[PDB]
Amino acid sequence: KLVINKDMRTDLFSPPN
Amino acid sequence: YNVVNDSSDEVFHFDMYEWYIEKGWTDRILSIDSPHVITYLQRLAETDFRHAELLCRFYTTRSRFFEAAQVQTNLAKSDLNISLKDRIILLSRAKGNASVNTIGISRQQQQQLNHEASELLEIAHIQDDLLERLVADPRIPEERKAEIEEFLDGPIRTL
Amino acid sequence: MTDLRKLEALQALHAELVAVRQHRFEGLQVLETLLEEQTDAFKALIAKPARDTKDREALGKEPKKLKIGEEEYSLNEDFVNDCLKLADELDLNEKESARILIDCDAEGDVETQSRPLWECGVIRFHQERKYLLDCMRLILEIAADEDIDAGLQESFGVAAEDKIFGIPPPWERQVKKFIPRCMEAMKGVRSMLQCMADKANARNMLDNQETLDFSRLSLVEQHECLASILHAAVQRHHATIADFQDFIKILRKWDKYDHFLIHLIPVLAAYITEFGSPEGMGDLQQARRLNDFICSWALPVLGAAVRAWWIAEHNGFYLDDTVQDLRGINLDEEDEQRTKQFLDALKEGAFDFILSVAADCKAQEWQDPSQLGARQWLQRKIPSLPSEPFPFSHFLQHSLMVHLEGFVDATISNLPDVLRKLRTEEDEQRQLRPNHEQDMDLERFLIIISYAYEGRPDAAMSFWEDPDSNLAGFLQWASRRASTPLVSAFCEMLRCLADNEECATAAHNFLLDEQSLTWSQIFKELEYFTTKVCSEIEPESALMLECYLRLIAKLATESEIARKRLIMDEDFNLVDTILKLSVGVIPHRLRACIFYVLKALMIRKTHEELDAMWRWVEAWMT
Repeated sequence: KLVINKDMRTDLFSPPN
Repeated sequence: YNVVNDSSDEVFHFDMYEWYIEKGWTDRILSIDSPHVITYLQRLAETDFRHAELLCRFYTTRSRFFEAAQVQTNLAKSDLNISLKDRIILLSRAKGNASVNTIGISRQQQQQLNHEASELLEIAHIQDDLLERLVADPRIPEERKAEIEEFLDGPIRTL
Repeated sequence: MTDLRKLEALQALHAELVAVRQHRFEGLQVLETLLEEQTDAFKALIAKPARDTKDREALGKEPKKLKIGEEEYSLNEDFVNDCLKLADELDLNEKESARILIDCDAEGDVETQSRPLWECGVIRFHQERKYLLDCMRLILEIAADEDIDAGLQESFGVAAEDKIFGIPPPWERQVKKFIPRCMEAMKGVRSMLQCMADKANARNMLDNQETLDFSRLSLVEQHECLASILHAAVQRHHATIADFQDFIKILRKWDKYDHFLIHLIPVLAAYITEFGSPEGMGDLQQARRLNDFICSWALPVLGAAVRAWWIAEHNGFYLDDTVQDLRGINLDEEDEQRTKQFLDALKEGAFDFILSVAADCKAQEWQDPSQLGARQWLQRKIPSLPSEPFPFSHFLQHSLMVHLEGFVDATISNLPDVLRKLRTEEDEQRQLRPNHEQDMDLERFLIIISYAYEGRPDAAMSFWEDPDSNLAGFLQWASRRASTPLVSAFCEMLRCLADNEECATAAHNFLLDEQSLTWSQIFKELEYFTTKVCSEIEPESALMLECYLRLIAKLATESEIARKRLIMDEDFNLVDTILKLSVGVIPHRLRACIFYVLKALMIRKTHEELDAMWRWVEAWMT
């Protein structure tokens, strides 16, 4: 079961908080 | 050691199974005919990896390969603190143990478990290839890597 | 059921292997499922954990609750006593011993056999090794079956390489080889059997007699299975020189003659075939060292037979000078050396030992009274077996006969001059001292040939297909003028080489003229003996007459042309001669042989033959 969702992710190249 | 094996104190023999496990004496614990130690493990198998591994050794040496594949698979899908690579070993063992005949269990039940372990092992290897590559990537900031290691070095994620 | 224990798992697995072997492929999908569950079992042939003190002191300290794997059990003062007893008799770990006893309580076999609980543990333990090892023989046996699908034949082959021999398949890939584990495995069976007799004899010197007998039977069966597995593994060219030297040393250190030696015979035969004969590790240089190494022994007949077999198998290199290199090496010296070595081996009693082993192998509880005293008139000096109930299998006999026929073919195609000189020596010895009995080397060799070619028409036909080959050459050369023993041996060989009708007809056509033996001389001697008895007789004459009668009966029962010819032949008149001989003063053996010949001649008859037989009977009884 795979579902691509380019819309809302988490910037892999920016730190958190 | 006579005085030890000549005892009927049950809390004692439980405390000694735990102690043998602690010291690493797979030598003496695996060499007990008794089911009392098996039954003791069956209650805490799904509580700790090290105990589950002992339980699976008892099953395999008794040609009960399917029951070990069941313990190993559930342990890999669980939320216990188990590393991804340890979950790759558990699935890989379950895959082998479910691929061979176990008496009293239908070919259909074996294949369905060998298939679930094969799919989860395929996903786990992908996740391991990712985690390794991301940690080693020069173009990834350190701040993010620690975050990646937290979410990928544990239970297996969806594709 | 589906949740079967170790014992029930092996017992069920064994039944599946028999199905595939008996042309029943209804359990293919179910067979593969069992090999995966018992993978850890096939890895280790037989291994008992050493008795540890941690479990001994802990078991008796708190004999209240026992935990084995995932299940839990409660120990009582009665069950705990059986664990220590079983562990002591077999020197098995307390944990492993307890599991065996627990399996009996669940299955509830105590009532099916009505025996103590501790004794059942000994049987259950032996059953595991039986099926665990016996099932392996079926895998290799089915993997070599040519009368099945090529695909299925290959499935069991690659599986055995990994499950039994621990060799991974070609599509993938600290560990110990299979042979060293098998050698140590069989060693444990010997030490366990030796300590069993010592302890058992001490107490014996009860209700467990049958259990001890069954355990001994299981042990000998497991040893035979291990020997067969080792032979099969060696047949795949998976050995070396170290294993050969170790086996030779073990043989040199052999103490008593028993079934184990007969089981190991084929192992050494296959070893010499792979190494000695040019059908294996064809390293001519390596063979030279092994020759000097083989050429201490606590039993000279064993060394004599080994040297004879090695010479017979290794004399095939020195036939031509085009397939190999033989430069800078002398031939006459080596030929004389091999000849003297073979003569010494014969004098030591190699063929005698081979014949004794062949006889003891096919020891049958009952034998047909039509062949009494046949092949039992020699001088056997080798001690016999203790007569214990250790029956042999069928695959072992088949392999032994195949190896014997191969050795016969090799000795006939490699050492003809040896046989010629031996025959001439025996002849001149019997001539210069008739009062003494010369050696029976040639007679024993012919009897061994007969034993090898028995119930195997596919191989017996080779003596009739090509009349110009070495086999037919020797067959026709061994029919010239000779003494009574050689003629009797040749007649017995002909009789045993008539398992079917085609071979019987071939022998009939080859015996009569188309010098070698002919029916004319046979009937002339019969009439001479008849006139002599009717106007004393020596054992040789009686033996010759009995052999002739047995051969005639066999030819009449197997062939039809001979039965229709001799019955109404005017020049032979065999009926009149046999009747005149039976009505004379002779032992009952000749009368019985004549009656059996008459029965064979009258197995298929018509109205005219019945009338003639009744007329003759009335004329000779009135």
